Amino acid sequence: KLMFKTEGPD
Amino acid sequence: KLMFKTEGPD
Amino acid sequence: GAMGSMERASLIQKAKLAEQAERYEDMAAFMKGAVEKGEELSCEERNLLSVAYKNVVGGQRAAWRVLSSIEQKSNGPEVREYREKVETELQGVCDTVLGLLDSHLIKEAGDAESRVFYLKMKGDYYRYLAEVATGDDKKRIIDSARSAYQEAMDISKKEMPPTNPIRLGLALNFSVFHYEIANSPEEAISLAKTTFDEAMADLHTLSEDSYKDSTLIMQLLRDNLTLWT
Amino acid sequence: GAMGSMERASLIQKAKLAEQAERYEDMAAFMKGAVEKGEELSCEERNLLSVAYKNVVGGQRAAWRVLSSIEQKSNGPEVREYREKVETELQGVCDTVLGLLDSHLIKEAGDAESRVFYLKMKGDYYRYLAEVATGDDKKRIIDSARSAYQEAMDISKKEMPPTNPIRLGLALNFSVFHYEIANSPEEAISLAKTTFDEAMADLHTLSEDSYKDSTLIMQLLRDNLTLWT
Ligand SMILES: N=C(N)c1cc(-c2ccccc2)c(CC2CCNCC2)s1
Ligand SMILES: N=C(N)c1cc(-c2ccccc2)c(CC2CCNCC2)s1
Ligand SMILES: [Cl-]
Ligand SMILES: [Cl-]
Ligand SMILES: [Mg+2]
Ligand SMILES: [Mg+2]
Repeated sequence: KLMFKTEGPD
Repeated sequence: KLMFKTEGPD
Repeated sequence: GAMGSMERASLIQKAKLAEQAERYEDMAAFMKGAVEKGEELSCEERNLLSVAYKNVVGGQRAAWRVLSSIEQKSNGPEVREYREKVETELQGVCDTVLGLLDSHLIKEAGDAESRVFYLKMKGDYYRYLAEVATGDDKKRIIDSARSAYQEAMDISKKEMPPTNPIRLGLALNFSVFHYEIANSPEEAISLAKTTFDEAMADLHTLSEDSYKDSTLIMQLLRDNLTLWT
Repeated sequence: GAMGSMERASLIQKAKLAEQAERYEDMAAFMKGAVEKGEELSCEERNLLSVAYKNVVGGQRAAWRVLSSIEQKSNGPEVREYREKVETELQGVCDTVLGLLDSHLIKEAGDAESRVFYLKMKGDYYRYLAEVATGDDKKRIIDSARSAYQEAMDISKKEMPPTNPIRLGLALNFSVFHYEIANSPEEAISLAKTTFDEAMADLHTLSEDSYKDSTLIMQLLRDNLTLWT
């Protein structure tokens, strides 16, 4: 899955 | 800690 | 709970240790315990809470996606059983976090910086539920996220400058919600551009250190816009 | 245990899924369940068991070392309490694995490839206990590891060619035991050189695919020798 940038860590 | 190579995954 | 007998400050100390050890389940357990002492959290304490659970739910989400993809490809019961097991654990964590926000972090948060932070978290953890929802509550889950995010946005716009990192991280997250959960990609793009441009115009007011914090999140907005346009 | 009601083959299927999802605690739980069905394991099944627990105990060891170092630096109770918590979990996992080997994997392993694999694991999990032992059983733990490793070595030398990856991984591990646990660095170096040189001289007998498996472990021996000499 192409995951978009969201706040904080992965 | 300097860890030496041991078999299998980390 | 299990952390009832340990001192609030000792729980916070140990959350910090756990973070350094990359023991994110322990981190989350300790911060849950801290929350349940019933006192409001400081800025640093809010961050520790969020980082812990973010790390926990991150492992679950990644594992879910691996399993879900294998399941999609296969279309006996094991693949679905195991995907259901991981999903139920993920749902459990989200439920736990939502539980903490409702009992009683949000209702005691009056400051913009606390309130917006918690409502963003609410939107985020409903968003995580939405990513794995296929049932007759899917729509309500989505609306819970939307509602949490929007209340946060309204407060952030009235009460924080356009470069405020909390406001910026909220807008980033709400834009991805729009793009990916609400199937509103034009809204996503519009929010991300507006947010970036208003931040840009306010940077001149910041110290070098505030400048670095703001631009880091602004770059995340830019990264998504590049993918989207 | 909790896996009692699930089919052996379903447990193996799900261990493989867990591995792909990087869910190593689930992986280990499933393979424990498979072991407790009471049948011997295939080569692939042995590998799944080892990889699972190796991944689990790897996170614990890394976390232990972070905490232990902080504890060493500090010299209230929280640092030691939390290091003790992680240590006790680590000890629990090692104990669980040793439990499986004793009940009853080792006693039913007759083939060199199975027997040596399990006895190496025994030496490894006592070695993990040794890394965190400070008490009056430290010496016995160390001797348990030494004893397991040596029985494995004797079998491997009589029953396997010098390039056998199992034999090679045993010698690597036993050499690090010598260097680091037994405080025998000359023995470590001697074993690693002898092992490397005998493997080197046997490579000509191998297929391209066996060649790659052997040389990969040989390079690990080389890496340690470079650090040690
Ligand atoms: N333990 C953690 N991961 C974090 C702790 C804190 C924090 C530390 C002191 C006061 C308030 C907050 C974080 C916020 C960042 C934001 C960017 N600049 C400085 C720190 S994150
Ligand atoms: N699930 C895993 N991580 C593993 C599975 C197996 C295995 C797969 C088939 C038959 C026997 C063993 C491993 C051994 C390696 C050794 C190097 N070459 C091939 C595989 S590892
Ligand atoms: Cl399952
Ligand atoms: Cl503790
Ligand atoms: Mg358009
Ligand atoms: Mg010498």
